[PDB]
Formats: sequence, structure tokens, C-alpha cells
Amino acid sequence: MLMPKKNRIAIYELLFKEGVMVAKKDVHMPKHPELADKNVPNLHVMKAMQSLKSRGYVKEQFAWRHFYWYLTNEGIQYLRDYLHLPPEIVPATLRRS
Amino acid sequence: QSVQVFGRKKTATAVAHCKRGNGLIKVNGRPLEMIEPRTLQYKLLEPVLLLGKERFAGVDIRVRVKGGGHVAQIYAIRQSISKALVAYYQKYVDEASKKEIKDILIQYDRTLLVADPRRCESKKFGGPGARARYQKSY
Amino acid sequence: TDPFEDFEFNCNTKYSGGVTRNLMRELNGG
Amino acid sequence: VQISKKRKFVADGIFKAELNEFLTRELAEDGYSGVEVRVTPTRTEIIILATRTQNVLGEKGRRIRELTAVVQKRFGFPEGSVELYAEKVATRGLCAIAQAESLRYKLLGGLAVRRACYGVLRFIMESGAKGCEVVVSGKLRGQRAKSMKFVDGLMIHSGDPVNYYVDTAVRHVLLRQGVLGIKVKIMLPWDPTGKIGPKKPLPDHVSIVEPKDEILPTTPISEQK
RNA sequence: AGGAGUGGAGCCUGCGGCUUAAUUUGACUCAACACGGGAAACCUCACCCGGCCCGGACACGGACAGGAUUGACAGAUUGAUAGCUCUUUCUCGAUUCCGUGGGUGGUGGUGCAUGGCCGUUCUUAGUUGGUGGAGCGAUUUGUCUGGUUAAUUCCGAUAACGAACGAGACUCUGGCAUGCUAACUAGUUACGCGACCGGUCGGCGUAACUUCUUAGAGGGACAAGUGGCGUUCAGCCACCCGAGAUUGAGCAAUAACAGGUCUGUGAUGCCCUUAGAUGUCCGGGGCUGCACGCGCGCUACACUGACUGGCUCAGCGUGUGCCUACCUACGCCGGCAGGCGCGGGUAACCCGUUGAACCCCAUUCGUGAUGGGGGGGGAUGCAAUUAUUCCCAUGACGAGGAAUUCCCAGUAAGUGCGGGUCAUAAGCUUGCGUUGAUUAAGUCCCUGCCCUUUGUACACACCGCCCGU
Repeated sequence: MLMPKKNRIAIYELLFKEGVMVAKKDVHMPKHPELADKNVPNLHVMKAMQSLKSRGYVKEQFAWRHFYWYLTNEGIQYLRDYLHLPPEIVPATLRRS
Repeated sequence: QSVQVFGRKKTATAVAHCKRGNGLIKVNGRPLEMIEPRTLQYKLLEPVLLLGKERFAGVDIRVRVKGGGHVAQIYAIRQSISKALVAYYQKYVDEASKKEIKDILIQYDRTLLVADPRRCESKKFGGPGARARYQKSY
Repeated sequence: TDPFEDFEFNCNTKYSGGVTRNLMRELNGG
Repeated sequence: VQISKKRKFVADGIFKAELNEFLTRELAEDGYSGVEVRVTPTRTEIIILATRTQNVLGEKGRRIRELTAVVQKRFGFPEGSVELYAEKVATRGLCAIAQAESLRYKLLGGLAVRRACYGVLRFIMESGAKGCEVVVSGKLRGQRAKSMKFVDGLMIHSGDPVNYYVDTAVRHVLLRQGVLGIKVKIMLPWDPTGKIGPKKPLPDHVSIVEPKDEILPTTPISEQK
């Protein structure tokens, strides 16, 4: 869980600005595919993912080398509380019904 | 439109386009009796002394050849020449001596009019070749 | 729970009597 | 810009494999029946169909948007390049997963596996399927893992038509000591082709027609049209 | 009957005890060894180190918030390259710490587990109801003495009749444009030139109204033709014909093996699984270490041929990839690559008429172990090393340890072309050509499976049962 918190809040902010996000699990990569040109250690973010899935707030899923999130009303509400997001933000995935 | 019944031996196909001419024959830009191995020289010689020069003096024949192997090209060139001669000399002039020459052909070698049907056999897994299997370990 | 095939794959095991009794209970229940 | 055919066919195979494994991993609870994918110019789409139409469509659209975002973000798909179409059911030539799910979620809540086998067998042969096989592998009575296979009806295995008379689904049910793994196979009905069963008559059987009765002529009888 | 006929001689990843921690298994005699489609320092070791992060959420104890992985420089220093133990110093900003039970890193514990598909008994021809007949019944007949057939394939007899799966038909594949669907980009006779002055250049011209190799339809062959044999039925043989009078594979029973795969997989038999290390971080020694020790892998093994090239022939294997980057024309230095723009193309366009293989030898080796296989370097990747992957040298074997190996017409072998690792092939393998064959139209012997009758005190079924001291 040993990633400095600035990347944590950045990832949470981009998560809620986009909705769900993807995860590739590997230690041999130099730089993240989507998060390239930043040099973010993958192990720390992986530990953060397994911690939040063990903490019991996003339904933990191990799906064949490629991970996704599980968004729900409870998960979105908890992310809002944890990131202290303003009470005006709505995700772009629910646009126009 | 056209028959052009050609000739095939194994995978090697040779076609003899025959038309009105002087009777001389060419095989792939080349006359006949200069084959490099020159062991099947008489094999290509066969038709000319089988049917006679008196029938090979009024038709220009051009032979095109393609297909692997030294011998495989042969047994098809002569077949192509023979069948082109049958076709041309039948469609125009007469049918009695047509029967004569085709009968001479048949009694010498049936292959000169009708092609060899049998070809290669595909290989199945579990062995080196088609029917042979690998050595069983014991 | 179904007595019909319970009897069909238990009549050789330890539970032959119970499944037979249940199957006969289904057939004539009175 | 130009691309070959074999390589993109294999890439589409990759995409199909991943989407189908993910689908069979999640959607097994909500009664889906038939799922496919389709292509429009510079556009890919996924379509689903079931007896529970709006249930599979989901509530609040959570399933739709969530899984579409998943595929969009995983498979390099540009945003918006995936949508869901609509369809309808022709007939019952593909009726296995409804009863399979029924038995599965009866057993999950407490139910004997073989009672479910009885029920699924009887419903499937009431539906009109030619034959059905259910192989439950594992421990049912005792610690010997016997592959309890239950067959009913006819099953051919030999011939060119035999390529297109099989349907298969897979599931599992839970005991604490071990898992009972249920494969369900169904033979397809030639008679209810529904345009899927071959229109052509069965090869071996020379499909003959009843002759037509008529009066054998004795005196000439002539009609004017 | 016959060809390699193996192993005999140095000649695969795996391989038996295997001395050291290690050169081990996850498969064990038609069910272990090209095994997880391995060109082995690794992802091309699981057995090995230590720095590499210490997965703990969920009731709550500790100053009742600062207990620093993340910061390198000639002395500390289980690599000075780790803040890991020298009196010494440090890079985020709330989240390292210890605990009933959860999490897992699943190559290490079992397979006498199925996530499901495989392999197999088995591709030998077997298997099963219904109604009827026999029997008190378990059961039996149908499913058979006979002939025939590749076939439980038919005919025939017939207390059985009628059906089903399997066999077959069915699909594709060489024979099938001897006529029809018709592109110069692959080929298509006609069209003064070039060549000596009438005959070869594939560099050029009727946009020829496609015979070729490029293929959608359609056609053909059926034991119908004849002769013969047959209880004259099923059928069988020969002959005349025809491209073809049996081409190969594909699909392949019911039921089972106490088979393989959790090493395709986080559902699943599990004491160390309280995140103490198999990889995350390092790759050293070797499955390249030696003795019958199980493994087709062994090209070639000499005057049939080894040399040098005068030489003349379709692989119809295929070869430019959303987070892809690995396929030398035009000129030259060179034994390979190396290139300087530069491999013509996302392909029948570009490799191309893909000149690869026994051959008229283009100096030599006329009978012998010989001309016959035959230790330093210049350069793909982080590292040539027990030459993994080019240059000069110091050249057993006799048709070969006793050898549960395949094969009956384009077939055994030779040889060649490629695809699996692709950083450049594979000592195997998978497809395809070329050269191309001698015995056969038979039989149960010695090998296996199957059937009938028969015996049985066996039923876990002879690896049985069982008697006696």
C-alpha cells in the first residue's frame, strides 16, 4: 500500500472523473500503459487495489490477468466520501440515460 | 471453345499447341533430341518412330512444360504431342486412318492417349511419411 | 429431494432401506 | 491502413474469447439465453437475448454501461464504438440454459442435484428436444468421484450432419467437500429446423412422397378448357 | 515375400540412483519420455542466495498520530550498489506495525479429483429398446447354424416382427471445363520490327472475348456390360471399356479406465498459507556433470559413390502485427553477417517462371580405414559457455551389443522446400514436392483382440478361490 498519497488521490480523482478504470498486473513493465511518461511503481498500486477490494468496498474480482472495477451505488458513495468529492459531481457514464 | 487436351504425368503438365505447319516440332523453345540427362532420349524419340515421319510433315507443334522432376516432365511431353496430333488430324481430314493411328498408339502404349490418374498421397501425422508411422518406443 | 431416482441410485448403498421406504411412501401414501 | 484477413480474424477471436469468458463468468445469474456480436462499418456491437428480456437489459442501466465501459477500456476500443441492439426469439430450438439455470439456482438455495436432473429432463423432452445428456462429475454419494452421466433420447456421433446437432453449457454446484460439475449437452432437433436445422432431407433416408390416386382410363374422357 | 531393418559408433527440451543444495519430477510396461507444441546462463531450471513490496479489511491494546521501504560516491558494509549492525545524515504526507478467523505467490505439498476437454479400450464391429414367444424367476429370443461382406454388410434359415445408435451413406481431397460462370498482376498460338536473308528472347503490339495450372455450377461409374463360379440369393473373379472397376483422410458406438490436464484456469482432498521468498531481486556451478542402465532423435557410413561445376524441373509450406519492433533490388569493402538511401509488398501485385534435391561429371580418389562423416579470433541480447549460435586445423565405422520398428502403389527409404522457438534454422516435428521401387491377392504360426460351445467351489471375478503342517 506503499505508494505516496498524491498518486492515490490522483487515481481516485481520475477514476471518478471517468467512472471505472482498467488494470494490468505485471512487475516487469517500466511505465504504465495508460499512465505512461510518469514512472509509477506498479506494485504499490496493485497493493492499493487488493487492499480496497479486501477492505470490502468494491467487489473483488480476479479475471484472467486483466482487472476491471465493479461500480455500484455503494461503491460510488464510498468513493465520494473517501475522496471528499463535491456534492455536485455526476459521472460521465450516466449521460443522457 | 477449344479442347487443347494437353498432357499430364504426375504433377508435371506439358501442352502441345498444334496447327498447320511443316511437321517440325519444338519443345519449350527447343527441338527434341538435346535433353540434358540424355538417358530418356529414346522416351521422347518414341512417337516419331512409332507412328512414322510421313504423318509428322504437315503440322507445327509447340510444347510448353512445367512441373517438378527430371522424368516427370517426360511421359507427358510425348503424351501431349500424341493427343494434339489425334485432335488436329481428327477434326479436319479423315477418320479411318485416324482409327489406324490411334490403334497403333493403343497397342504400343495406352498412356499416349489417356493420362496417368494416380498422383501423390497426403501425409498423416504421427509418422515420417503418409503410411509410415514413427518408431514405437519399447 | 426426489424419492424416485434417490431409489434409482442409492439401492446398493447404505441408504437402501430409507430410500425404498420413501419411494413406497410417495407411491401409496395411505 | 490496409490490413490482412487472417491476423485480424485471430484478433477478433481473441476479443470474442475474452468477451465470452467474461460473460459466462458474470451474467450466469440473470437468465441470459443467447449472446452474439455484430459488425457495422468502423463499429463493433454486442447483442444479448433471453426470456428475461428487460431483466437482462438491467435496472438503472448499470450492467449495460458498466460492461460496455469494461470492453471499451480493455480492448483498445475508441469511446462509444460499442452498442447493444435488439432481437426476439424465433422458437424453442435452443432451450437448454433456462432449465439449466433453474436447476442450478434451485440447488444453490438447497435442492438435490438428481431431482433437478429429473425436472430438467422432463421439461427438455416436453419442449421437443430430441435427446439430452447431463454429466455431473464429482461426489454425490460417497468419496468416490463417479462421473454420473444421465442420458435420454438418441445421440449420433458419426457423419457430416453430426457437426450441427450439439449444444453445450457448463455450470457448477457446491458441496463443502467438493464441487459437482454439471455439463449439459443437448441434441438439436432436425424437425424443428427453424432455418437452422438443415432444410435438406436426411441423407440416408430417401424422403419419398405419397402417390396420388386417379381413375385408370377405360373409355376416353375428354375435357375442354 | 520383401525395404529401411533401427540399437551396433561421437551423435533433443525430458531421461535412471545421480556424490554437493541440485542436476531431482507434475507423466510411470499398447496410459513416463516432441510431454505442458523449450533454437537450455532466464520468460528456453521447479530443487539455489538477498538487498525486491511485506497483501492484515473487518470488534480494539501501544506516545491512547511523525514508531521514515522510498534518499549513491577512497574507512563501516554475508556484491562498497541495501539504511542491511561504525560515536555519524538525509527524497512522499497519513496508509508500513503485531493478533480468533479472512487474504493466497499456486513451477513447491497428493491425481488412488471432474473446472472440461483429451487419450484409450477402438476404429476391431459392436450396442439397445418396443410389441410378441419361452421361463416361477434371475434371464433368454429378436442379436442365428450357413454363404457372403471392410462391417451385426447383406442374403438365407427362422417365434419373431418392426426399429434405433454404431458400419454405411454423409464432407473434403488427386482423378472431373474434354462443355458453361471470364481480371495483363500470375498465362493464354494471330499482329511488318530484333536474327542470320524463313526459325529460338519471358522486352515489346487486335483491348485476344480463358484449354491449360486462377474456379461457382453441371456432368461421369453403377458390380448396370460380357464371361465364369456360387444351394445359382447375397455376392465373388476375370475380361471389354471408361479419367477413375477399392485414393486418402474427416465424423466416429452403449458403457468404461479407480488414466492426463487445477503445470489452460484463484470453483475444487489439503500440516508452514499468519503474506519467512519457488519469481517478483540475483541468475553460478548443471539435466552439456559418468558405469549394463528403458528414450524414433544415429545426416553421413565411399567407387551405386566423396571432389568441382559444365548443367536441365510448381510446394499447390508461406514470408511487412490496435499499447508490434524483428520477412537488399539499384553499387560496392569482404570467409557469414556487418551497411550507406536501400529486402519493391499488408500481398497470385513485392520475393517469382521462388533454377532446392538422383543429372551428359566441368581436374582428382581403379580397392586401401586412406583422398570417404571429421586449439585463437573477427562480433543477434545484460553476459559464448562444456566451441548454443563464421575462419584454419593436428580424418569409430565395415552392413554393424541379444535388438516387444513401421510399411502392401506415388506407398519404404533418399533428398529437397519450408512452420512450431521466430533475437537466424530446429538433431524432433508438422505439411509438400522430386527420385522412386522386388515379392500380395494369402493364412492363423509365435503376436493381440473377438465370437461360439464347454467346465467352474471364481463374482474384489485366476494378481481369484483354497487345503494342510
